[PDB]
Amino acid sequence: AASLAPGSSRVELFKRKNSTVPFEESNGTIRERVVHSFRIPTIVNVDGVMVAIADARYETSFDNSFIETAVKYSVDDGATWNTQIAIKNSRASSVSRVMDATVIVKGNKLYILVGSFNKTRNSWTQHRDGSDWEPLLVVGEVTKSAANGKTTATISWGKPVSLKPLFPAEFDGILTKEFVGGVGAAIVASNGNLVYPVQIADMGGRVFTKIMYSEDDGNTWKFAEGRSKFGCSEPAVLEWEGKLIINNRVDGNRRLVYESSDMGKTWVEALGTLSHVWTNSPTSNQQDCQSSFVAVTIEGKRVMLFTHPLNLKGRWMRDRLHLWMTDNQRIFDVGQISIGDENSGYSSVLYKDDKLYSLHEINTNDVYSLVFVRLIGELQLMKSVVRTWKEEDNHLASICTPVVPAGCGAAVPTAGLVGFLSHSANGSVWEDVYRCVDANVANAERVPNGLKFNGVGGGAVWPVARQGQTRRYQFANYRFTLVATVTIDELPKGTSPLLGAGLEGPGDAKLLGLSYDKNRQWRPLYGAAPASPTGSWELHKKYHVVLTMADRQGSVYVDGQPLAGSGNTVVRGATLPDISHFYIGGPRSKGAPTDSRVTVTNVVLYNRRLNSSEIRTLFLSQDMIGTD
Ligand SMILES: CC(=O)N[C@H]1[C@H]([C@H](O)[C@H](O)CO)OC(C(=O)O)=C[C@@H]1O
Repeated sequence: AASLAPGSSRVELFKRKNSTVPFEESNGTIRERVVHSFRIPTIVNVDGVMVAIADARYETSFDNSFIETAVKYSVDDGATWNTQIAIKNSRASSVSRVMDATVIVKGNKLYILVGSFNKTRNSWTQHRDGSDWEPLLVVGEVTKSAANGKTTATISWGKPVSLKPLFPAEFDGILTKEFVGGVGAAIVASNGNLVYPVQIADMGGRVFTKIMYSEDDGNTWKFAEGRSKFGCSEPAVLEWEGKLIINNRVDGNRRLVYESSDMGKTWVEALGTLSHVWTNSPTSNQQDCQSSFVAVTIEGKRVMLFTHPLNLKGRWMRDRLHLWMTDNQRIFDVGQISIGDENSGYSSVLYKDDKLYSLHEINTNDVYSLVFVRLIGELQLMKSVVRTWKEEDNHLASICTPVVPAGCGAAVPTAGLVGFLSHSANGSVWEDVYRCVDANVANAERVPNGLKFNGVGGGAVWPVARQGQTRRYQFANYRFTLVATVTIDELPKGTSPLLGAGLEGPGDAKLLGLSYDKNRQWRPLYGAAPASPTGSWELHKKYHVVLTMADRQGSVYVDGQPLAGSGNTVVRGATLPDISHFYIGGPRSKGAPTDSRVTVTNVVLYNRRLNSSEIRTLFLSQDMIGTD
């Protein structure tokens, strides 16, 4: 869906220059005051109560203006709401502000962390020092009760506490200036820790992120030792399989994602999963945007939800907010949750009592509202995809493979299984059994579990960099295993392509691949080295092919055994390769008029290098995995 889905709907919950908030004058007096713009949305669930948190930018939408933290809460899933000012600014000047809320929910408590400023008119990373700033922590307590039938709630907000005295003056050399939460919903780890991802500006104005956590419900806080590269900001964190996953805003480049198994002490870039998948615009050289990043359980499966604008317009327009869902292997684009080509921006997502919602910005002429969205259609699609994933994984995991010489052998490998091209194919499309990334086809005829190629450019292109803006197979530049069953149907004139990974760039370069020749020999291709012939094959005979790439090394297996040359380095230097696509057969839209006469079935893709036992299992069970 290229627009908020059929069945879904929204209301303008925080309405620009319309909705009022109970502004408290210096004398305790209270007056309902109109607010120019509502920005920086977060929506969470506290003990069955929806709490929507936001910047109330009273006079203008500008960052350096008079702002307070507004809250709207509901006990009836959005039928009705009450409004509060949860956090007052210092009132030091006409630009005093409390802003950019980051929120953790634990039990009936809300922990809110905001940046507080008194009088500066320029941007926080460019301040001369931290004198105008304070990081404020505020705790809110939700209390329920019920009239005759009807439930009601109140939220009591405490006095802000400055965490500035807890901020180190330096980090491993780095002289600190200010810090603020990463924006949005953060978490309680499974060990009960309060975990805030934060963004830190150093004196020279560099930005980087770290984890600030509490083991005692907010009494004390610690800054973990690890950090992101410089240039990361507005970090969002979630917990996945015993690790923190930190998803960073990165202005002017692709988004960096890190993992930490030790509560932030050590960070490692998520090169084999999520790092660099998402970005700020088609060309990636634009201002980035905040993203929500939340772990949920759908149809019994744990998954991650990620939101971000395509920003086809560029700069801060932030049009076309999308929602993605991933289980750390497959990444599914649920679609566009904003409407048409409206400008959106910062966002929040929440799964509560089996219903999906979003609170996000809409922007016309830099006057901003927050819409509260019921993601009905989206959730239906999501549930269907999750069921597809569980069902195929369980099916493959349940196959009885041959016992090997030492009831069944080891399971058909499913951990790290990203995509699968098998039986379903139609027109110019070879369908991903996992419903995320299809392959594009030309000059093919359907056969059981795959395709037979015949004609110029006969073959399939499984896009990698060619996915474009969002690169869901970006992991392959770091490591992959590509598997397939093949037959060579006709002898080639000289050398013809069968399977591999192509590289972006001039020429027709390959990272790793396999070709075959007129002498009936294999020609494995290892990076840029001369592809010399080895071995022997026979026309028509089915062969199992596996390509593995990890640690910048490449191996090619036929029938479970490595071909000569395997284990060689395929890429040099430290710059990640830039794979354009995986080719199957001899696809082309130009260049040599390649016509590889081969039939390929059951092409499997993993985001790791499979071990030798796993490879043999696949070789032994190849007539068992097809979708039929
Ligand atoms: C404290 C502050 O300025 N926060 C603002 C943030 C920041 O300025 C930028 O990340 C440069 O560091 O930008 C944006 C934004 O719509 O992109 C909204 C935040 O309110």
